[PDB]
Amino acid sequence: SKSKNILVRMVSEAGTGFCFNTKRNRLREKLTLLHYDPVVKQRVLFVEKKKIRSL
Amino acid sequence: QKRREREQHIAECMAKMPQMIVNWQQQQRENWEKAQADKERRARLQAEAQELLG
Amino acid sequence: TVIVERWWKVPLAGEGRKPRLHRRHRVYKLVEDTKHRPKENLELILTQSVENVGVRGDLVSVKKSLGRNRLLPQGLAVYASPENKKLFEEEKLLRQE
Amino acid sequence: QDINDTVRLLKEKCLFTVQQVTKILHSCPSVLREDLGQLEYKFQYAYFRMGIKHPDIVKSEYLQYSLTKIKQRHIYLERLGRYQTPDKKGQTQIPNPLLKDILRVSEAEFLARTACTSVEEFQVFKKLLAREEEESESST
Amino acid sequence: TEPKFPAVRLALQNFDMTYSVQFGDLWPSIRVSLLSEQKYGALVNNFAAWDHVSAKLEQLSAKDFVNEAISHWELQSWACSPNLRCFTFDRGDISRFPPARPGSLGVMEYYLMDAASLLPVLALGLQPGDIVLDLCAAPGGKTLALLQTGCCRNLAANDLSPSRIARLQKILHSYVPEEIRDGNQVRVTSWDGRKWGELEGDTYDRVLVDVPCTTDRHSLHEEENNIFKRSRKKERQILPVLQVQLLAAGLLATKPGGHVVYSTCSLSHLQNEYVVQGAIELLANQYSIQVQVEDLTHFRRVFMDTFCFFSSCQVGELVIPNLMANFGPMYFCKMRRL
Amino acid sequence: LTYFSARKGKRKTVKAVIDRFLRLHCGLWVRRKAGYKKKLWKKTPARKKRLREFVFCNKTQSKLLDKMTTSFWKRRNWYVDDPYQKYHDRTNLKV
RNA sequence: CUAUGGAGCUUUAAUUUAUUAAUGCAAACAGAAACCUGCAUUAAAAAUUUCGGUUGGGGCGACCUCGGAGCAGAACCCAACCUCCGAGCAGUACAUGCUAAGACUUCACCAGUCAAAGCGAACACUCAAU
Ligand SMILES: C[S@@+](CC[C@H](N)C(=O)[O-])C[C@H]1O[C@@H](n2cnc3c(N)ncnc32)[C@H](O)[C@@H]1O
Ligand SMILES: [Mg+2]
Ligand SMILES: [Mg+2]
Ligand SMILES: [Mg+2]
Repeated sequence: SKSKNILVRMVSEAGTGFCFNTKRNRLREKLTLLHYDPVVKQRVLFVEKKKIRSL
Repeated sequence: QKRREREQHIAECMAKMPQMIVNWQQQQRENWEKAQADKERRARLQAEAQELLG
Repeated sequence: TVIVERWWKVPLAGEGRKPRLHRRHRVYKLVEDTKHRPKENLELILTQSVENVGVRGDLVSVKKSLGRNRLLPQGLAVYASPENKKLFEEEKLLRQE
Repeated sequence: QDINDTVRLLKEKCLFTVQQVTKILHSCPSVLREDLGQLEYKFQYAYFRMGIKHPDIVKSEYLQYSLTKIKQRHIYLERLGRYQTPDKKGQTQIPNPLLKDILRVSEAEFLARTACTSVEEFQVFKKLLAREEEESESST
Repeated sequence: TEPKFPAVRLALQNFDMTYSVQFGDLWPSIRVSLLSEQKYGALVNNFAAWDHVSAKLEQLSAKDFVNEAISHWELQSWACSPNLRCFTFDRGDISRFPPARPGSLGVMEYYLMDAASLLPVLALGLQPGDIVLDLCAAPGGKTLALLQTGCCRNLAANDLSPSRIARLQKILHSYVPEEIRDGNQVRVTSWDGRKWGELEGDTYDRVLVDVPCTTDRHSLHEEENNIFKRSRKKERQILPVLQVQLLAAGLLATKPGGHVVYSTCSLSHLQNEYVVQGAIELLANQYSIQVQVEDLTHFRRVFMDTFCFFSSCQVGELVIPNLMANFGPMYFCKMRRL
Repeated sequence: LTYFSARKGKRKTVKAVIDRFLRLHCGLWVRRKAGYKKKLWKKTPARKKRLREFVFCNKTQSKLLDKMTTSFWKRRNWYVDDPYQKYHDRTNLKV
């Protein structure tokens, strides 16, 4: 029951405060995705901020 | 005041958002190119090893 | 002095009626013990010469453990009551005259 | 108060006779300097994992030695198979090496007579046991 | 916890009772090494930045014992399986390799495996453009080495347990790039190993059989699913029959002139040598198949510098655990089918 | 359930149902979905969408809550700017 | 054999130090000390309560959730105990966004599943369980 992946939180770089949770490999770099922001009604960058839990 | 500060912060971030997006895409493309260049270098080293074997 | 507070809320009784107490209202929690609080200084007026202050009529704040055991019991000092301070300012005025 | 606490630990927690406590104080004076927790750990290690009794420990002066070297040599012999911890019945399938030989002699003589192994192997085991002990302390 | 007589203690008692007469005066050192932590070796992923990770390990002061053995091959004088890199620390060292990190290629740099497990792969003597069978492949400690060698166009790895099959597939996804495994170059399956003698007879050139066995190192530490449990006593008793059947099945599967490497992670002669002898006798009796066990003394002498061998083995070669070199326990026999 | 209180001799109300359920004056009961805030990272967007809705209760549960709550909660209210004001009455309902 | 019925005894069963004793700090004096009070740490001696089911010996073990096969041949359901193999994951996107007709459902409920159109983008993710 080893935990290969962890759940981490991505916040928008647009400053809207929007954020969402996604799973990633522990042995990996911090993620910088391009995700839709409902506040600005378009797609913006999201950077990893905090590790939530291991799964 | 709080609403205005929120709006101006959003505007300031979105002003430079396209530059951040294009810089990130350029960084990803350069990382992929560097990885492929390392693949080619590894293939060259394998060819050199084959030359040494022969 | 120990101070306690009930763990459970007591329902309001109103005016002129005593509250109704329950067994759960006997459960208390220790808010604070006064004996562990920082000490204070007792303020008094001297009558004779003392080592700290040797002039009669000077208001001095000294530790209670000494003021209550040496100065007051032996008559070496008196309380800083308004009557006492008035009577001492009277003799101060007489001296200045 | 420190001496009172130490002697109360010896008499009540460790359950030593008064004469045994007097002999321990006379023979191993570093016990007073030693803290209570480590002393109790040493005594219970000897009592359970080695199966030695109060007269034997007070006669062999086990408490004066370093817990680190005691652990190293005892665990080395136990993993070798030379030392077998006494069971519930008190019986041991093999004879046990004497406490005097395991502790009081040098490392060279200890390896030559009991371990019958190489000094390099002993040093490697010392490193491994130190790592295991520090990992156990971190886990606890 | 368990009520009475835990499986680890039962395994230790059995090993004492047997090896005290099976080994003589090596049992103390063997027991100490088994009870102590094992040394790890770093297998370089040749598909990744092998040169960079080799530089990193050499800065970590690890040495390429495989390259040292390659140098000593001619010094002592089928050669061995080429294109392999494994790094271990000096004799008596306790330093451990840091956990592997992904490279720029997306595949992890190296795999931490027991060095003795790499000996059967080297003894198998792989050649370019070969066909490889791997019985009891999962979790894939040796199949990873086979793929790092990369001398096999078709590799057929089989293991009965779906859980270990899934673990092997995860390892393959982590290490091997997807383009190699997309085709039929790698075929991972979950079926009984005794079937291959009829499913594919005289088909595969190189075959590696690592039968299930009472692994002493795992038995003395792990307390979950041990061969020395009371529920598994029947399996432990029946184990030699399964081992000899699997070896016979592998010998049937391999082609005439092909090579078979039988390996086991234990020290008992009953499950090391008698299994091989029973397999060859069964081949002679039932199916009239002849095999020749090759001599691996030349193989042993090269690695005597960084490995400890027992010099009283009738057929194969056995590496015993030691404090200076905690690799093992391992045993392997190489045989060509005629 | 307290059918007769010891201080007033009148039926009491369970506060769990009051805290968990909303009653419309027409007789319907509106509730939440169990687990609409639990482990959302392993649930599909459609599943979360249907989990974060407000649903009605059937006849048996409605009668149970009717018995477990007193008549004060079944009165008609005239709150100013009530989100559920239009849902208190049924329209075009036959039998 | 049953009771989500008792009681006695034991203990490294769960929850406590109310109590006693010994320490430490605070308080109070002396100048150091003792008694008392409060707050903490140790023990000692105790107080309340409890024995989840299956496998009939009994131990020794195993089992309790979900998926598949032997299991009801052709809409659905249906063999409990039993025999066996697995699962309590992984991998790829980052619109794996937002709302909304009409439906299915493991025989109740709780849950669970599919989905037209519409807004917004581009030119309802694979997997039996997980
Ligand atoms: C000892 S492990 C070998 C692991 C791997 N080959 C290595 O060297 O690192 C053998 C595995 O084969 C599987 N196995 C057992 N019996 C088998 C059989 N009869 N046929 C195929 N695989 C079997 C078991 O699940 C066991 O985990
Ligand atoms: Mg019942
Ligand atoms: Mg009670
Ligand atoms: Mg239904």
